Amino acid sequence: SAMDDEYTKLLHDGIQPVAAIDSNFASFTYTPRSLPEDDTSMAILSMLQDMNFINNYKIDCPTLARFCLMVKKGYRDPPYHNWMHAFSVSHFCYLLYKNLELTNYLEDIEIFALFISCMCHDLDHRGTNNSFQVASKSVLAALYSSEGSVMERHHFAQAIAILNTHGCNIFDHFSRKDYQRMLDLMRDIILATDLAHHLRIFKDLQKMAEVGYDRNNKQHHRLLLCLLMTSCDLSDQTKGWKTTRKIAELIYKEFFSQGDLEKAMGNRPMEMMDREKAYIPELQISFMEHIAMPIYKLLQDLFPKAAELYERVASNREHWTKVSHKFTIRGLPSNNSLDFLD
Ligand SMILES: Cc1nc2ccc(C(=O)N[C@]34C[C@H]5C[C@H](C[C@H](C5)C3)C4)cc2n2c(-c3ccccc3Cl)nnc12
Ligand SMILES: [Mg+2]
Ligand SMILES: [Zn+2]
Repeated sequence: SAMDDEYTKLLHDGIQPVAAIDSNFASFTYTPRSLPEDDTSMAILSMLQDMNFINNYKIDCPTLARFCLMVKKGYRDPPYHNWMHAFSVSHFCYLLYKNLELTNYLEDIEIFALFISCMCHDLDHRGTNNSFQVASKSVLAALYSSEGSVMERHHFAQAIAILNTHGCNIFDHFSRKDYQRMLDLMRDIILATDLAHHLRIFKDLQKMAEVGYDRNNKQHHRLLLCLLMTSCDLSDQTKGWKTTRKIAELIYKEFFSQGDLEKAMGNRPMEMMDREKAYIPELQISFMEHIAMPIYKLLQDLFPKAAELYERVASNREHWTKVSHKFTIRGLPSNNSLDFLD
């Protein structure tokens, strides 16, 4: 069995120092997707160690090793919502910790919950969104459609299922107040990854940024966790052009695959899901203008050291504008043929 041997090394070999992973591993300029997938579970352990969670919370190391592997194995392989996404999201959480002084805003246990939630937040994603669950009358919709955020409720339930798996509950020694607290936080944070939810609370996020963060305000803690989570989720937009280009490719591969299924079901996909109608440059520009840039603007507003993240997203949006003309075919196509018009 592969996993048990991967577990045996991961447990008995020792945890690699984060600097050995990459000299810039803790920089906002580092691209975690550069790390070979076979190195990612070790890197998760390294980050947990470097953030001092393992020591602070006295996490059992066999339990933690099993948990991390179980979480990795809990992702399928659609083009975008796979383990490497969850890993890069978690890595960004680690970046926020190393670069922004979260401990001035958040309790230790909240920061811990944020990171674990990042690892788990898209568990068992099938490459389809919430509307598709209802449209296709999936089992997940049958469970959760009356509450909404179907996929995110499922991700959370899957995280819980992993914790409830023997030898995997990294929290089982917690006091009952802390155990209850961690699971409540995981619920809130994972549910916050539904963009419908972000869009609902965006004005509360603005109000908070405008009046200024109040560490004595429990609502401010909740709101900030939501914003940080979303910041991790979209953090591919904060790297270089190449990262944004590739991730747009993975995203639309996934979207158009869903759209193809919708057409087979006799439904009209959303424009952005329809490979015959979607114009990727304007769609990506819309996403960056209406969703990604405001999120990092808020992040910068709350954390002045996050300024570079916003300017990076803004710059990447500019690049989409600059390359948009390449989506128009000028001259003949590469094969010198107009056959494709037929
Ligand atoms: C690069 C990139 N583009 C993205 C373009 C579009 C959408 C997207 O779901 N847009 C919306 C647009 C309106 C209002 C809501 C609900 C629906 C209608 C669909 C959101 C997401 C995009 N996205 C994400 C991402 C983040 C969280 C969950 C799922 C995903 Cl896919 N991560 N990266 C990207
Ligand atoms: Mg998700
Ligand atoms: Zn995600």
